[PDB]
Amino acid sequence: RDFNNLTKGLCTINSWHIYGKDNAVRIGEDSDVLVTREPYVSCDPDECRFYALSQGTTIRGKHSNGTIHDRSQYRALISWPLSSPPTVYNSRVECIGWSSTSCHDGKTRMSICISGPNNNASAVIWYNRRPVTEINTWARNILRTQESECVCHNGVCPVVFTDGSATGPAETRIYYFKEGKILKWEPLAGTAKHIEECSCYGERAEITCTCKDNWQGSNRPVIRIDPVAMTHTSQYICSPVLTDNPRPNDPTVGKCNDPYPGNNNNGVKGFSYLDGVNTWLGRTISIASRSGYEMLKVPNALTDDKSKPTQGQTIVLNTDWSGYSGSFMDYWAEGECYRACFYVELIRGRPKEDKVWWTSNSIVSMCSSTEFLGQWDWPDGAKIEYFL
Amino acid sequence: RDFNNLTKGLCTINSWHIYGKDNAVRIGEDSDVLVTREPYVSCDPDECRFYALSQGTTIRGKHSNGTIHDRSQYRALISWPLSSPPTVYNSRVECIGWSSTSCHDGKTRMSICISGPNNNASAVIWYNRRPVTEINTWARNILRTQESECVCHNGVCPVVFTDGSATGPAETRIYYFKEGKILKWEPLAGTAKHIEECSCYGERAEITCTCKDNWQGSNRPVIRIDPVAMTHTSQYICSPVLTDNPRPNDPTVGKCNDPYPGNNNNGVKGFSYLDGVNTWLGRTISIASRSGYEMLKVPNALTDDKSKPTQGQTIVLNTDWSGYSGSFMDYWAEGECYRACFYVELIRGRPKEDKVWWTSNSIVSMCSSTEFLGQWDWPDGAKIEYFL
Amino acid sequence: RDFNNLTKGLCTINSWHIYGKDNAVRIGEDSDVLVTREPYVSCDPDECRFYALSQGTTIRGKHSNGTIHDRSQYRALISWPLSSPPTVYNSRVECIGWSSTSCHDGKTRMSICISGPNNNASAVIWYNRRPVTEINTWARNILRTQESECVCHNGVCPVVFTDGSATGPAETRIYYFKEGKILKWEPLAGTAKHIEECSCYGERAEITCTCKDNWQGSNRPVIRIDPVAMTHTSQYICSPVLTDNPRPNDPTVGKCNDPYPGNNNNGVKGFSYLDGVNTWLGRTISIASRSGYEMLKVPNALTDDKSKPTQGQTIVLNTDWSGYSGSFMDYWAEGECYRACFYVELIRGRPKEDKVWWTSNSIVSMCSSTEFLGQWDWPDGAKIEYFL
Amino acid sequence: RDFNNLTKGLCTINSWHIYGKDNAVRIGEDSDVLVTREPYVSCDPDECRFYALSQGTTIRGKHSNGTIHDRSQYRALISWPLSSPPTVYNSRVECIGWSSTSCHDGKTRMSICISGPNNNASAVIWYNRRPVTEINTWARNILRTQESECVCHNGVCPVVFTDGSATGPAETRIYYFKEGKILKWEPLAGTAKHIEECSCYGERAEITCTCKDNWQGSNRPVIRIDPVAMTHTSQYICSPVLTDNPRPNDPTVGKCNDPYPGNNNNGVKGFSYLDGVNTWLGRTISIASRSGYEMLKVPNALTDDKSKPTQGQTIVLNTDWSGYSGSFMDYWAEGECYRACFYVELIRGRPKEDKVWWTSNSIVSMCSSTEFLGQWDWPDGAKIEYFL
Ligand SMILES: *[C@@H]1O[C@H](CO)[C@@H](O[C@@H]2O[C@H](CO)[C@@H](O[C@@H]3O[C@H](CO[C@H]4O[C@H](CO)[C@@H](O)[C@H](O)[C@@H]4O)[C@@H](O)[C@H](O[C@H]4O[C@H](CO)[C@@H](O)[C@H](O)[C@@H]4O[C@H]4O[C@H](CO)[C@@H](O)[C@H](O)[C@@H]4O[C@H]4O[C@H](CO)[C@@H](O)[C@H](O)[C@@H]4O)[C@@H]3O)[C@H](O)[C@H]2NC(C)=O)[C@H](O)[C@H]1NC(C)=O
Ligand SMILES: *[C@@H]1O[C@H](CO)[C@@H](O[C@@H]2O[C@H](CO)[C@@H](O[C@@H]3O[C@H](CO[C@H]4O[C@H](CO)[C@@H](O)[C@H](O)[C@@H]4O)[C@@H](O)[C@H](O[C@H]4O[C@H](CO)[C@@H](O)[C@H](O)[C@@H]4O[C@H]4O[C@H](CO)[C@@H](O)[C@H](O)[C@@H]4O[C@H]4O[C@H](CO)[C@@H](O)[C@H](O)[C@@H]4O)[C@@H]3O)[C@H](O)[C@H]2NC(C)=O)[C@H](O)[C@H]1NC(C)=O
Ligand SMILES: *[C@@H]1O[C@H](CO)[C@@H](O[C@@H]2O[C@H](CO)[C@@H](O[C@@H]3O[C@H](CO[C@H]4O[C@H](CO)[C@@H](O)[C@H](O)[C@@H]4O)[C@@H](O)[C@H](O[C@H]4O[C@H](CO)[C@@H](O)[C@H](O)[C@@H]4O[C@H]4O[C@H](CO)[C@@H](O)[C@H](O)[C@@H]4O[C@H]4O[C@H](CO)[C@@H](O)[C@H](O)[C@@H]4O)[C@@H]3O)[C@H](O)[C@H]2NC(C)=O)[C@H](O)[C@H]1NC(C)=O
Ligand SMILES: *[C@@H]1O[C@H](CO)[C@@H](O[C@@H]2O[C@H](CO)[C@@H](O[C@@H]3O[C@H](CO[C@H]4O[C@H](CO)[C@@H](O)[C@H](O)[C@@H]4O)[C@@H](O)[C@H](O[C@H]4O[C@H](CO)[C@@H](O)[C@H](O)[C@@H]4O[C@H]4O[C@H](CO)[C@@H](O)[C@H](O)[C@@H]4O[C@H]4O[C@H](CO)[C@@H](O)[C@H](O)[C@@H]4O)[C@@H]3O)[C@H](O)[C@H]2NC(C)=O)[C@H](O)[C@H]1NC(C)=O
Ligand SMILES: CC(=O)N[C@H]1[C@H]([C@H](O)[C@H](O)CO)O[C@@](O)(C(=O)O)C[C@@H]1O
Ligand SMILES: CC(=O)N[C@H]1[C@H]([C@H](O)[C@H](O)CO)O[C@@](O)(C(=O)O)C[C@@H]1O
Ligand SMILES: CC(=O)N[C@H]1[C@H]([C@H](O)[C@H](O)CO)O[C@@](O)(C(=O)O)C[C@@H]1O
Ligand SMILES: CC(=O)N[C@H]1[C@H]([C@H](O)[C@H](O)CO)O[C@@](O)(C(=O)O)C[C@@H]1O
Ligand SMILES: CC(=O)N[C@H]1[C@H]([C@H](O)[C@H](O)CO)O[C@@](O)(C(=O)O)C[C@@H]1O
Ligand SMILES: CC(=O)N[C@H]1[C@H]([C@H](O)[C@H](O)CO)O[C@@](O)(C(=O)O)C[C@@H]1O
Ligand SMILES: CC(=O)N[C@H]1[C@H]([C@H](O)[C@H](O)CO)O[C@@](O)(C(=O)O)C[C@@H]1O
Ligand SMILES: [Ca+2]
Ligand SMILES: [Ca+2]
Ligand SMILES: [Ca+2]
Ligand SMILES: [Ca+2]
Ligand SMILES: [Ca+2]
Repeated sequence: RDFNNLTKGLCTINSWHIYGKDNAVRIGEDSDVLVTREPYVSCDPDECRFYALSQGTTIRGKHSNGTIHDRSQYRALISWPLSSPPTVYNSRVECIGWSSTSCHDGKTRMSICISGPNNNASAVIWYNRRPVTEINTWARNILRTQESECVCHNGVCPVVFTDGSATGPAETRIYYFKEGKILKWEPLAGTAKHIEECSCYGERAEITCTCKDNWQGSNRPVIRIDPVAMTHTSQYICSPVLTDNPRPNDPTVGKCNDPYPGNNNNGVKGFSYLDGVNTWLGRTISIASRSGYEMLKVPNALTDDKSKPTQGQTIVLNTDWSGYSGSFMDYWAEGECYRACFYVELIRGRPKEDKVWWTSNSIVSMCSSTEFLGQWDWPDGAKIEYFL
Repeated sequence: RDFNNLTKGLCTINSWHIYGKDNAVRIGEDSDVLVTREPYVSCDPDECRFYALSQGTTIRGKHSNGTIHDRSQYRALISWPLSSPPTVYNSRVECIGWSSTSCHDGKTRMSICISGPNNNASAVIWYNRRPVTEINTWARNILRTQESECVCHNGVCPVVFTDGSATGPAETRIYYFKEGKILKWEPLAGTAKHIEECSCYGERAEITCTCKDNWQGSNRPVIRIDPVAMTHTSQYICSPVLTDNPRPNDPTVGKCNDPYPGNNNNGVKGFSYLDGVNTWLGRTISIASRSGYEMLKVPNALTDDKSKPTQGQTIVLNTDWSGYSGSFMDYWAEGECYRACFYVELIRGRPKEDKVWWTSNSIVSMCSSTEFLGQWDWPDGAKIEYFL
Repeated sequence: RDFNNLTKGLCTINSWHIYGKDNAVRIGEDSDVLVTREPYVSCDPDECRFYALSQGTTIRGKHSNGTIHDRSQYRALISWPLSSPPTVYNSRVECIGWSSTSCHDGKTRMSICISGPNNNASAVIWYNRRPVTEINTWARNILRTQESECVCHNGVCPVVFTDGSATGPAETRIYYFKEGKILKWEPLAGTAKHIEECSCYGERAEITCTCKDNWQGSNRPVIRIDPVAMTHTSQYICSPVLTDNPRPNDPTVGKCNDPYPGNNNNGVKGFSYLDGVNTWLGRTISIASRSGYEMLKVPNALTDDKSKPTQGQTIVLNTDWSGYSGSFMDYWAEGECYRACFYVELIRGRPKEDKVWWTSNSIVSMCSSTEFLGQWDWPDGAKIEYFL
Repeated sequence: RDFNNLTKGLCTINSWHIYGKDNAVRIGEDSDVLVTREPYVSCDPDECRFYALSQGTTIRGKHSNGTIHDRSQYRALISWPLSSPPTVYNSRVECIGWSSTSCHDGKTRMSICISGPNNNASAVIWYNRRPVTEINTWARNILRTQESECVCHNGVCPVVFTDGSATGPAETRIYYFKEGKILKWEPLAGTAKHIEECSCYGERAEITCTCKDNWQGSNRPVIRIDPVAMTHTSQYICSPVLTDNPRPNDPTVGKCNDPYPGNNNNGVKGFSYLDGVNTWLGRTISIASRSGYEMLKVPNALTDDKSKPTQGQTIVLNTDWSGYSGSFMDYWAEGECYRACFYVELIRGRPKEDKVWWTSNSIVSMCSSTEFLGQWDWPDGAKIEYFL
């Protein structure tokens, strides 16, 4: 109809209720489910759907051997109905590639997929299900993007890309698209020293992205964007409650403008909702691997370098595998506020469960409640032994 | 369009004709059919569909082992086209949980799913396919609901929940929702001593629910609701024709305001159509197990404590497995009256057929005819031996 | 929109072109295809679809054992997209039963399914996907109907039913339905001595049905209906070119008002287009079994007792299995005339191919061309050996 | 809405970006994917889809044995969502036959399928999903058509057919259809000596077809059509950069009006975009077999007999199997120009990979970019060993 505008503020998050779960690996043990990783959730004005990067093979299929690899000519961004598994028969390909983002602007959807060899990748920006714009690699070192939805405001949908090293400074750019066309792009500015896989959400005409500093930071970099002025800033979450993985143990004081040290060249896509006292951080329970998942209310995490938790909720037990996590919200829901939501990728297979030759995942996702709801833990649920 | 209003009375029930049957277990022996239980049927203004609680695995899948259990993080309310089986590819997830209800108000649908551990469950009420309201467990003992459709009148859709003991008094509440929002809730009132899994239908601005007294009653409790005044009453079906299971043999006089004794802490979801002489009771043929199924015309069953059958119809032979049963009607059908319908869950597998490690079911459903139609029996139809 | 009226005459049939073929048995050797028999084709104003009676099991499924039987509680009328196979995932159940008919009146569709034991069957007439009317068996001996589409004119859709003996006189009735409601019914009149499984088509406000005299006739009975006056007549195809099966060899003179003798208590559903010189007869090539299929132009077959062929077209070689055949036309096609179409059921399995324990079929269908097209033969195409 | 008119010129082709890829053979190793060959892509005003000729069997199905053969009664033109594989459950049959073409005129789609024995084939032209016209074989020797989309202008959609020898002069005709009806047909004129399987595209009210001279030419014949005057001409691509296969090595001077000699009675469907300096040629890398694939910018290829490459892009490595290739464009995309696109059939199985008894393929397709994008190679991706 008309372009959506971020006119609401976030609803108060007093807990998280269950939103969607596809049990993909369980069901896929005996049905035609595509192998995936790097999933997310994204809404249209009339429907919310699960997204991910297919590996172009079923889990039980012999071609599942080797799916631990991240980039191949057989991956594609696919979307499918909420809480269903990604099957060969119900999955809709948005675009071909090994890194992606997607978001609805209120009128139609924009999806971006990057493909190519490491030194010659290119992104093709689709809008209304047609290719419109293409962008060639600028640093010739794995052009890559969000792996979760972008956010739009009055037709302007900013997207964060990174090209260059994963273990040293790289070239991050913020592109501002409108109807699949480039209105403007900036180089990364601010104090964030390395940016990868940003998780974004918007409220009151401002887009907040919680990303990952793969190079040095165990605290997360944050990019805040003004989609009207088409400008941005960057810093790190000040809080001592560190949210990357692997990471060192929590200190008592964090860092606001530098990576918090202790772990180099590694990390996991994550997210956060930074809204003063209504601030919640997501993170794996384990400091060593993508194991477990919890949400922690850390008032003023973004700006208070001594902020510690005041409430929390376990999403996945530390005895269960987790993975990537990101933000999304239904901007077309009724009501006076935007209800914060997120998903957790539940990785199964390699490298942690190597008795199988594949790597895939399932999705669990929650949204906020103003009530103080009881908690449950939500594991993938599959028995690897069955696949043997 | 506009909210539906219960303006018609029930059609005269002179017999029951076949409405839908999915033959899920038969077909699922060699195709991707989800394991389910707790099914029901519910209509939208333009389509009627089968509903049930998936177990998050196919019947032939190895994860089917253990599906006798009622609550896990892998269940979800799914709906699928009428008389089709619940397949991985055609099933639509309404919400995640292990207990549910759902109904269309004329404009859009409201679905409710409860999930959680036993001592910390929570219900999330979805409307127009979006989460709108959440309710935390109030007795910390398996918050649970209908397991069949709710009914709406002018936007108001009452739902019956129970939290607390299954073998002693519990806390039953009647919530009145409008557009997924809580307008009001009452504690159970009346003479019913325990309420679980209510089967409801509406006619002439009144909603009648035939539930189950798991604690002591072999006769069924009945809750009648006025969705305008948003008030209700409760009592038991007076009739000596006892309809729970297991149950003692039929007496010659029943009980109107107390559970009819003889069987404690057990039962099965059931239903009835209470409409003076146009009254029909459904029940298993066996008094010991969920075996067989029949419909009995028992004039004035609700208010006559000596009422006995005047006509009847066998639905399932006593040599075939049955299970839960509930009411639904197509409130958007043409004509001057509402045609009473019901479904019977045909349970296969554990605990009765333990040569297999799973428990699932198929659905058979009928609606009333003003004709006096010949009868057939409708079994599940699957041979367990094939699954061995 | 508005009810369709049969205002056109038939197009000149100079040959038959290929219309649809699903290759169901071939494909079903390795995919989830439902076992069927008694198929047909029927159009809506915006789409034409394949129909048949499912057996409630896949072909490869173990429950396929025993599908040679005609009536069970596991059958249902299902429809699916043109030329696709009937799969568990794309098949839409119209109604539950073991004998059926269906037709679109221009506004919406009416489907009829009969179910029950032999001595207590009942038909339930659905309209706009809702049950509207029910008719109980009147002779208590396998109430049965067309097994192909009915035809409508100004909302009136006549249907032919038979109840009683298959090897002696029976009670055939012609029901005239409008919006699923019975406007009137007549007993069979005319000279036809036994009627079963009528194949109908309409043109210029008249409906012609070519049926089967199971009792004594090797020539086909024909019922012509006036859907305005709601009256009909009956006789046999006069032609010596006999079209039932099994049958005696062709004589030089046929019978207009009596069954042509030589074969008792047997036959196959068939059809014809009776339009003066533009008359075409369909029949198996074999006089002994449902083997092969051909179309023969027999000018004035209906009224000329010495009429013999003037042109012809082989549809299926005598070295391939055939089966039932019936008429349908797209009454919503563009142009000045109705293009005659028909389908042939290609039966595979029992009783002829008994190395397998099942019986199913595929569908091949053609429509007329005003050109004189070259011919091909269209077999099922499956190798039974693969199923062993 | 209104008939589409070719009012735009082609966009400048500076490179090719990835558009769609279905990975059909990989996925089909463990899922219900139909065996195909002769694929293409074609757009409607609201969606672009993959097309191909099914073999009427799954790849893993036993009936896949023998699919190396080109014509059988089990083939059909099927279409399915872009970048999905052709599965039994998501494939839509357009028409039955072993040679086809299809195109949307802006209002609705016209699809053509030819079926029959070699000496008696016939084409049936469908429009708006209904059969409208039929054309009988005129030379009684494998009536055949494009195997890629046709193009329309103001309701007029020209199609190129060939009937007669594959190794000597044949009878090629250009039919001009409007709403499935024949407006006019011409015999082939110009200097092309043999025409088969034309790949067409339209721009500025002119349709260009790059076909194949199976008899003698290693350079490609080109037919240019004026869909208003309904007239055409023909010649060969002048360029020494030969694009058929097998073929001799490239000379330094080509032929404009005669087949370039060196290879008789063989070839592969191919295409080109002839637009002055904005000219690009597609061809297999190997001169001996359907191996590899590349795009070469050959300015003025059509008219310059010494034209050689000025830029290029590898699509498939010479160490990977390729096959047919053809043109299509989204005539309903936004913007001021038509973006050239093409697909490459990636053949797997027989005759090159004979350890399996089947022959099928997957599809890879690209479209032009005005950017100079980095290149990747796009193989089928399946391991034949897995099918053993
Ligand atoms: C039914 O449902 C309800 C609703 O969910 C249940 O009630 C909930 O229960 C939760 C568990 O108790 C509770 O969550 C906790 O909240 C704490 C905050 O509240 C407390 O402190 C505040 C502030 O003073 C008080 O106001 C309040 O009254 C409480 O006393 C959090 O602090 C908890 O998180 C910390 O503990 C968990 C383990 O339990 C860690 O996994 C988590 O990471 C936190 O601790 C680590 O991090 C901090 C910060 O740096 C460190 O200080 C600390 O030592 C830990 O550090 C180590 O571990 C991390 C992680 O592995 C590692 O990285 C680091 O290096 C160190 O190794 C927790 O979130 C809910 O708030 C509460 N909800 C409500 C509404 O009440 C109820 O129990 C259920 N009922 C039943 C019957 O089961
Ligand atoms: C073709 O189709 C038609 C249409 O369906 C067929 O006709 C139908 O046939 C049905 C079977 O006969 C018939 O159903 C019965 O109706 C009885 C009522 O009618 C009779 O009584 C009235 C009232 O006086 C008369 O007016 C009327 O003329 C009849 O005489 C019911 O009473 C029957 O139900 C009871 O029996 C069945 C077993 O047959 C039990 O399963 C059922 O539970 C009922 O009996 C139990 O319950 C009562 C009440 O408390 C007890 O008194 C009794 O002893 C039984 O109790 C034991 O069993 C229960 C259940 O297991 C247990 O819990 C308890 O503790 C005890 O152990 C029955 O419903 C249809 O009405 C009739 N329909 C029509 C339209 O005519 C026709 O036959 C078919 N044709 C062919 C050729 O097959
Ligand atoms: C390319 O395509 C074209 C287009 O299809 C091909 O041309 C077609 O070829 C067809 C086969 O020749 C042909 O079909 C035949 O038409 C005959 C009628 O035409 C002839 O007679 C008329 C009338 O005098 C002449 O005007 C005309 O010029 C012809 O001479 C039919 O009579 C044929 O049917 C009979 O034969 C077939 C076997 O071939 C039987 O299966 C069929 O049942 C008919 O014969 C039985 O029935 C009659 C009637 O009672 C009996 O008299 C007769 O003895 C047979 O009876 C026995 O068999 C039956 C059936 O099993 C059994 O029940 C009975 O008891 C007995 O046992 C046939 O239909 C097309 O018309 C023709 N089309 C066109 C447009 O030309 C062309 O050849 C192809 N090209 C190539 C290169 O292949
Ligand atoms: C990241 O991405 C970018 C973007 O893609 C990469 O850059 C691209 O790199 C491509 C490969 O180098 C390049 O493609 C080539 O373009 C050549 C034309 O450019 C050159 O010449 C022009 C004209 O003078 C100059 O202006 C320009 O500066 C260049 O110098 C083509 O000529 C190339 O094609 C020929 O070679 C390939 C093998 O490499 C053959 O397969 C192809 O068929 C061509 O050669 C055959 O055909 C010709 C013509 O008849 C014969 O003369 C020749 O001998 C060959 O003939 C034999 O082989 C054929 C085929 O098998 C057979 O039939 C015949 O009988 C003989 O046996 C080639 O197309 C892109 O243009 C370039 N793109 C851009 C934008 O720069 C970049 O490298 C990537 N980065 C990294 C780090 O990898
Ligand atoms: C799913 C799981 O087993 N997680 C466990 C992980 C992994 O075993 C290792 O991190 C793999 O290296 O290790 C822990 O010690 C941890 O990190 O807290 C315990 C946790 O329960
Ligand atoms: C929420 C829940 O667990 N419901 C379960 C109920 C309760 O156990 C009883 O109502 C006792 O409260 O009964 C079942 O076990 C049963 O009888 O088949 C199935 C059902 O899933
Ligand atoms: C499907 C079935 O076999 N049902 C039978 C059941 C079960 O065997 C037991 O109730 C299981 O405990 O038992 C009966 O004695 C009964 O209750 O009337 C007979 C009935 O035919
Ligand atoms: C209702 C019914 O059973 N119809 C069956 C009829 C009747 O048996 C005959 O018409 C005798 O009346 O014929 C079949 O057996 C047959 O010949 O293939 C199939 C069909 O299903
Ligand atoms: C498919 C097939 O094999 N059909 C053959 C049939 C059957 O073998 C028997 O009729 C079965 O009884 O028999 C014929 O003699 C015939 O009737 O004309 C030859 C025909 O080719
Ligand atoms: C109608 C038809 O059979 N077309 C076939 C053509 C013809 O054989 C050649 O064009 C010679 O005319 O070529 C193929 O065999 C091929 O080369 O892969 C495939 C295709 O199906
Ligand atoms: C996929 C593949 O293996 N292609 C190879 C082909 C085939 O082996 C033969 O052409 C089959 O005859 O042969 C080459 O010599 C060539 O033609 O350039 C090398 C190329 O790498
Ligand atoms: Ca399978
Ligand atoms: Ca890091
Ligand atoms: Ca009880
Ligand atoms: Ca007969
Ligand atoms: Ca050639």
